[PDB]
Amino acid sequence: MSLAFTKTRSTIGIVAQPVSVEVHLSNGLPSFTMVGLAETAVKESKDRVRSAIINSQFEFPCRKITVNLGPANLPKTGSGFDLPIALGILAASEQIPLTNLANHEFIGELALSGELRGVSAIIPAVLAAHKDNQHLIIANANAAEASLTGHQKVFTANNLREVCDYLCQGTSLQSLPPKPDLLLNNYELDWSDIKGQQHAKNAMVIAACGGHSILLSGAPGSGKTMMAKRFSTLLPELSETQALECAAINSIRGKLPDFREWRLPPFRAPHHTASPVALVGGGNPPKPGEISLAHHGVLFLDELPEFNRQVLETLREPLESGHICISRAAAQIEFPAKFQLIAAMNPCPPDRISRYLAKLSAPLLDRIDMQVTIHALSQEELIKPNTHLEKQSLAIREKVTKMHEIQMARQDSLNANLNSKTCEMVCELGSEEQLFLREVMSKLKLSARGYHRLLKVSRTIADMNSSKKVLLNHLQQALSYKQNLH
Amino acid sequence: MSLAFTKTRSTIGIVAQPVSVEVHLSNGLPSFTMVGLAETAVKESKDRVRSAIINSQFEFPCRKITVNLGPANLPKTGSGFDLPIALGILAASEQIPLTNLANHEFIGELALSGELRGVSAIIPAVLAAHKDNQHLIIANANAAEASLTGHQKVFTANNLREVCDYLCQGTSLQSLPPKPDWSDIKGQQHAKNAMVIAACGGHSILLSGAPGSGKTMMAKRFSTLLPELSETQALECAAINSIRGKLPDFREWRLPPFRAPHHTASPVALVGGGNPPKPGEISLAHHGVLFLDELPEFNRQVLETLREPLESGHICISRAAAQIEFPAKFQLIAAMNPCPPDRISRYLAKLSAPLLDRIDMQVTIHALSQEELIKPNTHLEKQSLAIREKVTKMHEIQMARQDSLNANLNSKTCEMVCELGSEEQLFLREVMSKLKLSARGYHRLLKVSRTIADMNSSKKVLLNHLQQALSYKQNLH
Amino acid sequence: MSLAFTKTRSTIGIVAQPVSVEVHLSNGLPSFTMVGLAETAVKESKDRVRSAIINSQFEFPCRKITVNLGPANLPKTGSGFDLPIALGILAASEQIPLTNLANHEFIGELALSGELRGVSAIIPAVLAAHKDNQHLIIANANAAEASLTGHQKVFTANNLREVCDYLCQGTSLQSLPPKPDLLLNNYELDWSDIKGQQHAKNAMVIAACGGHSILLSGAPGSGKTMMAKRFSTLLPELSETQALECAAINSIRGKLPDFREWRLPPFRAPHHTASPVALVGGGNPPKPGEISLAHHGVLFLDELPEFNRQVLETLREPLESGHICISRAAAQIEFPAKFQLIAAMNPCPPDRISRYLAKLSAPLLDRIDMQVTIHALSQEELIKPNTHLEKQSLAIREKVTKMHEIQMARQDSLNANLNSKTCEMVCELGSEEQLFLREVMSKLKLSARGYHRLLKVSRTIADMNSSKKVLLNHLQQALSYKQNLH
Amino acid sequence: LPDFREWRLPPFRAPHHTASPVALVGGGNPPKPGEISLAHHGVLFLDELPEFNRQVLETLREPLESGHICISRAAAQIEFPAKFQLIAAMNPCPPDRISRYLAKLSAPLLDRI
Ligand SMILES: Nc1ncnc2c1ncn2[C@@H]1O[C@H](COP(=O)(O)OP(=O)(O)NP(=O)(O)O)[C@@H](O)[C@H]1O
Repeated sequence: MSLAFTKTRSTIGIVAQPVSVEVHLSNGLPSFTMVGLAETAVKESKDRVRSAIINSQFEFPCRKITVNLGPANLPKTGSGFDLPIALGILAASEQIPLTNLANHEFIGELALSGELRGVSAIIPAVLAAHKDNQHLIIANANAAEASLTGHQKVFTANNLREVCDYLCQGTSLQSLPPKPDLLLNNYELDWSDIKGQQHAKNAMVIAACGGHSILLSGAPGSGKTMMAKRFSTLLPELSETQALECAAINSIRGKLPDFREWRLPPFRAPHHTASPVALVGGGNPPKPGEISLAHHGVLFLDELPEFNRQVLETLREPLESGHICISRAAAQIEFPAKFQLIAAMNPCPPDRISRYLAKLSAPLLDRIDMQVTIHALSQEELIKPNTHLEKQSLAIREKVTKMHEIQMARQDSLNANLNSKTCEMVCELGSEEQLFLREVMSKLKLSARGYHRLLKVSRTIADMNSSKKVLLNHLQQALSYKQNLH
Repeated sequence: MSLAFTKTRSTIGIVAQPVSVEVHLSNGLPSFTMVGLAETAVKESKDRVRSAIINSQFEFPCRKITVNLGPANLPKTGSGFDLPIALGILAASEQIPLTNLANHEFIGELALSGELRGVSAIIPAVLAAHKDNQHLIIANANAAEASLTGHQKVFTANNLREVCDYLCQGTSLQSLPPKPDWSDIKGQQHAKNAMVIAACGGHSILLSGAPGSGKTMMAKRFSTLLPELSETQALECAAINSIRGKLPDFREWRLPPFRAPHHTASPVALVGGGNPPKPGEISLAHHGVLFLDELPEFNRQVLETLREPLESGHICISRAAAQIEFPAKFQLIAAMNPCPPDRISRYLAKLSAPLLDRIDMQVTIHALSQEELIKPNTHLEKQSLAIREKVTKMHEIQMARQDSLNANLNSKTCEMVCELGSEEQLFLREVMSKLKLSARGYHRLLKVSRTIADMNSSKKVLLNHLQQALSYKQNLH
Repeated sequence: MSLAFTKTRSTIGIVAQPVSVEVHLSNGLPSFTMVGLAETAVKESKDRVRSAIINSQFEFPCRKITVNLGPANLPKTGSGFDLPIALGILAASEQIPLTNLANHEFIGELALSGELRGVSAIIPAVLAAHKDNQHLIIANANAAEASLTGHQKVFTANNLREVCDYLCQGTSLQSLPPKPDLLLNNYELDWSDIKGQQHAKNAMVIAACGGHSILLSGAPGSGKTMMAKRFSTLLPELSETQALECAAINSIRGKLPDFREWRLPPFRAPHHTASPVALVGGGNPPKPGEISLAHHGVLFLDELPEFNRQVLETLREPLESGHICISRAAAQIEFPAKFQLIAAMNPCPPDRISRYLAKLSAPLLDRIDMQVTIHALSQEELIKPNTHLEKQSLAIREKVTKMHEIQMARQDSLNANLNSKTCEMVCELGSEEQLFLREVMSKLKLSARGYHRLLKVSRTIADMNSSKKVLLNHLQQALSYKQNLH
Repeated sequence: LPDFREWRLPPFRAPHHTASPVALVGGGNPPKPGEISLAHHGVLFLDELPEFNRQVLETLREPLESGHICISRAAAQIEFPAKFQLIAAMNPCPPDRISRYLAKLSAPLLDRI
């Protein structure tokens, strides 16, 4: 009397639902029955698994094989269930040490020969396996795709016999390949570049250290895009989970989604024309928009006012929710879309000014926390090279990490996501600072949101100098990052 | 003799219809036949049940097994029938004494090892079992979801052998494990003043004003003004939640739900549900608050359907051969924009049908002045609790007068309760001369006046109360 | 060992995905259990292969047979699997030396006499076999269709016994037909048919030069569809890299009589009623829509306002990327649709004008680059006959080839495919040009997208004028092709 | 059956203008009496008459005159009694737009009112 239990994943989409494979060997006539809403693609696993076991010089039981793909309420649309089933059968026949199986998760499609074949949609599987801290074994054909995850806890095999010998004799199998070291280091940006615009640089630094969204404004060719691409270097390095989640969102796009290196916080910048289906959602099938590839990264609304107002209105959903459900029909998918927003606008040179600025999305413009002006450096100043830049990016990055730790000490929310109650409770806002606020806002006719965003920015620059309490100088300097338009 | 009975439950919508699985062992060549309308997930239970019985060291009968899970006309879809069928087979073979399972219900799907596995959407079955005064044995994995009832007799087990020993020798199963703001809105004055009596009287309210001025903030705050849900109401809310497969919060099941649907307004997601039906956004707000953010942006059709449950408390939806109620009692809140001519005329023409006209109350929000915006939160004295006590006593007196709130008063009842003495009648005609309110406008004015009259703890309505009530009217312009 | 492999090709859409046929012999009771998603083979091929093997005097195995058709997640429908399965069975029974199959593909269906029959849709298999550098053996009847590819290493046997002899004895089996030649002669249509429409002709020619999308407007009967019908002859001749792709796309629908016009670009002009499924994508196993036939070619859409809005919404994806990636929610098919788009419309017949203009698709108009108003011919111009027979179409085609060759000697895209930044750095645009362009943009409310479109048209016309840089004269000339609607 | 006390009171029905032809009249695949049939021996109320679609109003003629509706599944024909009394409501709105608005009213249902 014996039975075996084996674990695998069904990749119905971004999520990887855990699935338990169970085999029981009755002493009845040698049938092979499958339960658990097995589709045709998997209900036909019988003969292929049988031949794979036979052709690997194992013994196929002459007994009533019963297979259960739990849970029974969800259909098994995947195809990689074959290797878990074969391993379960071999374990039930006591040809394998059952003790080792408890810690391992298996995915694999086997040809009739017993050699493995690579299934599709493996990135969500490895993400889920890592989050569950399970040793994952997959077909060698998917090692190239698995490599971009940067794991050290995933193993690949060429044939079922190799998996059996790793289980028994500990052959350790072929691990996934080396690091993608074939790249240009420092992302060719690092920091300490951009010779001019000192004020814009430290404004960007404080925005990065916090979580504030910042809108750039200036003349063409003076800045914007350069600072935007440089910003990605200041954000702290992604943990394993964030990198794997970015890989999962990239993977559903199909193919090898992009061999543009990895593990850095993604920068996305859709063109202002684009489309509502490409920026957000997936339309008829479940796909993530560019808003979602920016998850744990930066979304750059390059030339903001040319965007469609409806898309900008939609953008307000996940920026606060953290995900944007796509209620297409009869079902929906989450697709997390939390990102550090950055925007760029051109002031242009009468009625024309209002007629142009009327296209600005007021709800999104009000949500954007920071604004700074970019001056042109003129053709005369660009001739002189960088002249001893003395790269210092690591200090600023560690400052970012320490600042985020300081935020987490109070609450998980960064200063940009603070509500009014928590914001007011955090800034001690002494008597003199209160009088200063009343004076300056008597001077400047701000609204409620303008007042609260000012408080949040002031608190951020207060944390810039390790001050438990805000001071008048902090608010005075933070005041320079507001007063939209003219 | 070789016949057995076992009660269980099947879920279709909110109601957990009773199901009697019946096992008869014949004497012919062994076979496993199942009868009664069953989705293939149910007729696939043969192998799971056989393996579970075998691996639990019982004896699987070598006889004709006929399983009837009646009634025959009701289709069975749930995966939970594995445990009832296993217990029926064990009882029919007399391995388990029959008398022990008389007043019990079994729910759970079986893995091959005989371990019980958690099924989805269990809570309605728990409620039905409690109502029918039956013991309910469930898989251990469902203990977390069933924990939001505090009920006894809900003993849960990990594997089949535990249940077998419990029935045979009485070994105790595991009991179910025990259970684990209005502030700010600076200086808004009139808006919160109106919203307080709106909560008191269950009235629907429409807020007008510029966006980004506290409308959503106050709407979210409105949730804690309502009283805590009773035990039955909280249980029903947990039941409707359990259909969509989540109960991750705790500490909050007693508070009324709050939902803010998006203006995209996909019909099948906002209301009702396709396939085996699922609760919509409207039904998730049961006993709670439904906030129609940006009312004019909604399409006509969804709100036209929504008018019916607003007046009836339920939204009937049906497949070809079914009929589902899906209770949807909720409180309505909506928002609109005053606009800065023909453009404003078409804007107000584009409003969402005569659903706005039967909204009970309306209030115009004005932007905060700067000085109250300065005022630090040194005025943080609690205010939610006292207003909740007011509201609780208010529902108490309103229910004592009649079995409904002032919002749900029928035509004759409101005129019978709102006495409107000669002094008040002498006034109403002059404002019916300054204005041209419809019959329903007059009636909702009367309901609001009655609510305010209660607010002053008055047995009768007075002229001052009607004058105060008149301010919270005059929808649009 | 009772194991054999046999590679082959199957196609959905244009791509001919590789498929590995696997045959395993077992000692159990005689049966033919085919596995892998098969719609016709699973129930028809297992019968034909038996008779084909028997009647060719081979020994059919008196043993259990399991046949695995490659990737299990990919549904397969081509009938030509009979020959691969038969050869797999023969190799598994060691009546054929399995070592010789290492570098070959097989395609064809077997009659009961062992004779091969011509399979449908052979061309994509030939293309895939060549690019994979694989010897391809096909039915004799398919020689005429495969011949247009002209590739070596292709053999067309008559019967299974001939293939067995070639594998065992290496006899020269069959060379390909002797490469039918085109010797292109147009002999039809020609640009000379367009009497009197000087402006429309020059606009049409420079639109061909720049690959721009062009919209025709004006009174009916001015020659709208005639312009489109004659446009195709001005495009450059398709190379084999393009001609083979177009032939593969066309063969998917049915028949292929192109031969002499086989290298000319194709032209489609669907009527506005149509149906979305026939015009784009298709049911059944995926079939190509009316859009995909215009690949590498031209698509004409007269009566644009009368199209149902679904078509005009969906056309954005292929018009941008050259592919549609249509999906059935089970799989997605790329279905390339690289084309040049020509539109035609009547500019309105009161608020009826407002409704008529509102029914226009802005997302399609947004990248409609060229617009020209065509009047009805004048009477005195209509009096004159043709009076000359110079076939100027060839000269215009030569001009188009020259312009496209120079553009490809520049960056890898034509003016039409240039983005904003590439369009910026391509054109010199001295100070006088910039200031005059700013002045004209002040005089009429063109957007930045219209600004870039005008710059693209100006670059095209300047290149046509043999000018090294864009001048103010070229901007003045290009301005006439704008001001859509009154 | 909410019955035994109020059953003898003649039925009342008020279908919404959205509804569905298959549920308002007859029933798909397994036959089931439509919402028109429930008003039998009672009153059927049609608020906002013009907003109904043409096909349903065309089919309304058959039960009004014959007292019954026959639904055909092409395998057999099934009769559902539909003798009822009809009450309708409509309203004009602010020009010749009034003329085209009233033109939407179904001609052969209106003359049977
Ligand atoms: N009276 C007030 N007291 C305190 N904070 C307020 C008040 N009015 C507005 N706010 C602030 O305004 C923000 C929320 O405004 P609110 O308009 O309710 O949300 P919203 O998302 O902007 N609704 P919408 O305009 O549709 O986007 C929060 O930062 C609140 O702190």
